Amino acid sequence: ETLNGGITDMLTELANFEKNVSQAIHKYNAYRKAASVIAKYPHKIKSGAEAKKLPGVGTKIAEKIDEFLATGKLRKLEKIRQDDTSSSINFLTRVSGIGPSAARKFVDEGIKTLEDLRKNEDKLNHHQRIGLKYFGDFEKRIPREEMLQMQDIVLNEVKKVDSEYIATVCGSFRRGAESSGDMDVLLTHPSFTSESTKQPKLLHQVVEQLQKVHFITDTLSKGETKFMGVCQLPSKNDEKEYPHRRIDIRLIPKDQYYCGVLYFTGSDIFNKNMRAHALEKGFTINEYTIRPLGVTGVAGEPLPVDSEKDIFDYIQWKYREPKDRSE
DNA sequence: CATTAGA
DNA sequence: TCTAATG
Ligand SMILES: [Ca+2]
Ligand SMILES: [Ca+2]
Ligand SMILES: [Ca+2]
Repeated sequence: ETLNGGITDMLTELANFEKNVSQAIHKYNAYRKAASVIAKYPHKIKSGAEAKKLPGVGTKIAEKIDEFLATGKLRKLEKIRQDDTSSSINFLTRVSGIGPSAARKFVDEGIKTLEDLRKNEDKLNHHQRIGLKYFGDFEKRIPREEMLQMQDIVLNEVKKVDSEYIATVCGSFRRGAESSGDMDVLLTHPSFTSESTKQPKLLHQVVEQLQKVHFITDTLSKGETKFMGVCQLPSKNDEKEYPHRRIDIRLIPKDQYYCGVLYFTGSDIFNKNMRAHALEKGFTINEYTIRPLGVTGVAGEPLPVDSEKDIFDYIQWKYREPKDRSE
C-alpha cells in the first residue's frame, strides 16, 4: 500500500503504456499481474532478485525493479514520458469516443491535437464529435449541489410520463459523494422483468420526455435497454449557464432492480466485501440476483427481492445506509 | 461483461 | 460479422 508503492506505480505506468501506445496485450497483462503480486508482498522489495522470487515476476521486470531501486527513476519510463507520439495517444484518449485504436489511427494520420481534431471533424463519428464538442465540460466534475437539482428534474419527468416508474440515481452520489463524474440513472418498471419480453418503449418514453423539456441534449447512444447521453441544467436567469454533463439511463426488469441497485451504488469494496460474506452466509450475489449455495460445489435459484433490505436480511447483515456503504 | 455503433 | 468504446 506504500512500502511497495513506486514499484507498483512504475509497473502500472509500464503496463499502461504497452496496452495503449503499443498493442502489447500480453506485456501489458504481464506488468499488471506483477504490479499486482508485488503489491501484496508484506515486505520492502530490496532488490529485483528478491522480487524475482515472485510469481509473475520475471527477469524482465526484476531488471526494471533494480534500476528504479538503484536510481530513483527508469529510462524507459523517462523516454516514454518524453515520447510525443506516445504522449499523443494518451491525450487523444480523453476524448470520449476515442480509444486506443483510434488514438493510434489518428496519430498516424497526423491528428495529435484538440485542434487537429477539430480541423477534421469529418474524420470523427457522432460519439467522438460530441465528445470533442464537450471536451472541457466532460472532464469537469458534477457538484452534488447539481446532482441534487438534476436528480430532481429526472424524477419529475419519470413520474409525469408514468407514475408506475421507479428511478434511482446510483453511484457515489447515492453514497453521499461531495461530487460526481456523471449521473447514473437505474430504471425499472413492473411491466418489465426477467421474461415479460421487453417494452423498449419503456426506455424510449422517458428519453423522449427528458428531451422534450431540454434536459436531454444529445444522444451518444440509444438502445432498447441502455441510453447514454449528454444533459444540462437550465441556465438560469442568465449570466450563468450549465456545463454539459454525461448522463446514462437503463431499463431493468423490475425483478432485478435492488441487486443492481445495491451493486451500482458500490463502493467497489463494499460490494466485494458484502459479496464475500454472502458466500459464507450460503449465498451468491451478482449484479442481478442472489442465489442460495448448494454444497455440491455450486447452486442456483434466485431468491426474491423487493428491497435493498431483502438482500441484507438474506445474508443476515446490518442494513447499511448508502452513506456508509463506503466499504 | 454486456450493450451499442459501425463499417 | 466483427471490432471498438463505455461503463
Ligand atoms: Ca518466479
Ligand atoms: Ca476516451
Ligand atoms: Ca457512471
